[PDB]
Amino acid sequence: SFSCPLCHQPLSREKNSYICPQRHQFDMAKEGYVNLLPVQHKRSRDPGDSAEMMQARRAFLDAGHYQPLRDAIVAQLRERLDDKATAVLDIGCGEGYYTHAFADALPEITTFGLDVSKVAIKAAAKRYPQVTFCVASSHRLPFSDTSMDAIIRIYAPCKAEELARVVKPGGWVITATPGPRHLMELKGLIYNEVHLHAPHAEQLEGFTLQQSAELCYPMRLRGDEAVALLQMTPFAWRAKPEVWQTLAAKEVFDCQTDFNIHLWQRSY
Amino acid sequence: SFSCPLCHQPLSREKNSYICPQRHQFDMAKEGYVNLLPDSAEMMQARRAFLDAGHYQPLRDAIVAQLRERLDDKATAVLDIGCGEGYYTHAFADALPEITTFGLDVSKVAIKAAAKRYPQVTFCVASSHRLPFSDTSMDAIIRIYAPCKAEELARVVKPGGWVITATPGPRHLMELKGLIYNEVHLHAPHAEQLEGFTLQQSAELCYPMRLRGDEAVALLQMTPFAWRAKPEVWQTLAAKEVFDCQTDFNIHLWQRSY
Ligand SMILES: C[S@+](CC[C@H](N)C(=O)[O-])C[C@H]1O[C@@H](n2cnc3c(N)ncnc32)[C@H](O)[C@@H]1O
Ligand SMILES: C[S@+](CC[C@H](N)C(=O)[O-])C[C@H]1O[C@@H](n2cnc3c(N)ncnc32)[C@H](O)[C@@H]1O
Ligand SMILES: [Zn+2]
Ligand SMILES: [Zn+2]
Repeated sequence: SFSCPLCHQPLSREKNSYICPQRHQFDMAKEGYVNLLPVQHKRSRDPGDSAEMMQARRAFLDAGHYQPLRDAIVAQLRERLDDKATAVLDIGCGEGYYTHAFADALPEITTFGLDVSKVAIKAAAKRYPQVTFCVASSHRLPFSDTSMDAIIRIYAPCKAEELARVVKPGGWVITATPGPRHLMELKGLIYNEVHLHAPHAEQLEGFTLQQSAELCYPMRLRGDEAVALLQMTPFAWRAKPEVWQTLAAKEVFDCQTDFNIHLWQRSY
Repeated sequence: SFSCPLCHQPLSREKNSYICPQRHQFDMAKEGYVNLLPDSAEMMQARRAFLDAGHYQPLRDAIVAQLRERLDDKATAVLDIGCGEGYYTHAFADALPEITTFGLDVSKVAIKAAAKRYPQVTFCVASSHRLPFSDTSMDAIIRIYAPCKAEELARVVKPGGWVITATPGPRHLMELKGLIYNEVHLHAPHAEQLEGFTLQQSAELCYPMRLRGDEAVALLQMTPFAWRAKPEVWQTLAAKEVFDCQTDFNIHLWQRSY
């Protein structure tokens, strides 16, 4: 039920191509995703998130350190969605560590994983068949209005209007971002005085906060795992050698995680 | 000296904004920079950390020379392309106290930082695609590692004006890329040419550096080949208390035909 990245009209499908009323065709890569981006802009980049690191976030998550969060969302959905659900969408579905679990937990429905990392989507789509992965910029969702029963937003940004447009009325939106104390001990190894900042409750014109939770728990990280984790965080470069030397030789590093989950309904 | 990102016409500077005979709105932010626009912050920051540690001071030093040496009493304007957060621009601005030093970049976060830190430089945010200035207004345009069609170069530059570019030479950061390369081959970068301009001087500037693990990491974060670096390579380099690598800077002094 995609929309045309270009004319924004329903994408009708023929075998393995998507075509819109005005003859815009998008083919499916051999793996199964649907590229939906332009032809040659900014694709050329300044990564940070290229194959190397994707394999990291991935390899890190495959240790399930974050599974609690997935479990939380999965159950969250297993509950709100009724038996009249057709499909859910996962904005920012990276290589789909989280999404494939949602799908495996919602068989009767179609699971979509949108992300903007071609390299990521490729990896996802190849590993997880139970998900229809599409590759595009979510500044304007690649879906027809009122087409989704729920949308999962795990730390990936999005506009309110698009939420209102794509989500059926009575539908859901589930968002999860880091909480104040998320990964303190780590930030504790590199900052002058660690400033945790108290997040203001946000709002989605069009929805209703039906539940707000917090999920905090401690992780016993091994040397590598820690460094690995430090490696994929905004501050990584403030870590002076000493930090990495110790953090890496550390038998067990202790770090707590604090995620902030939300759950709104698309008003009827 | 600006030029409408809209009607491509002159710009009236009235108090804290600019407009033309077109009701086209472009105002001045609280920091002093102007946005004529129709990476992250941790890096603009990590970059500035590295640049301020003074490892590219030589480069800034030499370019300043070029300027002090070529512009005369009649100079007035001097645009810097890709000015980022002002690390080099301002240095010029000082050196040239009689002319106006403009600094441009497409990075608000970065521009803003400089706008706020370097007051002796009129900064603005826009693309390098079409220079935000009127024809033949600049007396010199500095272009350290920035892209810019030679046409805009020629159009905005007063005749007999100058263009100073700075780009990586054959050996630039060898050792770095030597860390993330099976084969150590990266042959002769050739012919940067500027139609409409006549090369007046070419210089190379190579000197060794003694970087600290994090400095190396930040530098690699500024490098085009970074995306190739494996994790083990990032962790390792970061752990090294002292990493050694050379610099290879090519500098061209182009003069605008009369
Ligand atoms: C709210 S937490 C933040 C994690 C990290 N500790 C940090 O400081 O940014 C969820 C993170 O998991 C990652 N994520 C979400 N979906 C993913 C996917 N499908 N594959 C790989 N990573 C994913 C994102 O980088 C996101 O920031
Ligand atoms: C002189 S450095 C050479 C380092 C280069 N990244 C390398 O591969 O070794 C050139 C880089 O610095 C940027 N630059 C010049 N001035 C800057 C400023 N004031 N703030 C941020 N970046 C700046 C250029 O646009 C370019 O990306
Ligand atoms: Zn179309
Ligand atoms: Zn105009």
